[PDB]
Amino acid sequence: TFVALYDYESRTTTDLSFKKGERLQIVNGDWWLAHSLTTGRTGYIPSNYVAP
Amino acid sequence: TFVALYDYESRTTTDLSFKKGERLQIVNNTEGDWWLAHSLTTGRTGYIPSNYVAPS
Amino acid sequence: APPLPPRNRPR
Amino acid sequence: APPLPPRNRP
Repeated sequence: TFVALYDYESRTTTDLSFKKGERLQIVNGDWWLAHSLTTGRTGYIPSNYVAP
Repeated sequence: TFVALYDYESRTTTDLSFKKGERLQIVNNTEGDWWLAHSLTTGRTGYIPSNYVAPS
Repeated sequence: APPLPPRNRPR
Repeated sequence: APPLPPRNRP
């Protein structure tokens, strides 16, 4: 699992918005396809905003 | 004007969501650590954490 | 990111 | 916050 170190507001349709502390599972560049265990939404996230 | 140093996702209906680098006008800052701010980009207004922004 | 500060006092 | 990285190459 990964944890959001920061909030992120989506900038494209396929981005995932998330809040600091949100738990994420990476499904698959610098943007990763992630699924929010907290909200159930899936989208691309900046890899430097999350940590194991 | 103030600038967002971080993104912020609203956690209540009357919060304001915003992106890092967004320019914000502080509309009220007398009620506590959450200030009422107005986004120059989106035009929306809502409460923001005062420690996520800095004078531009 | 910084911790979110406590919400404002009720009026 | 950290600078947003470049989007992915096609």
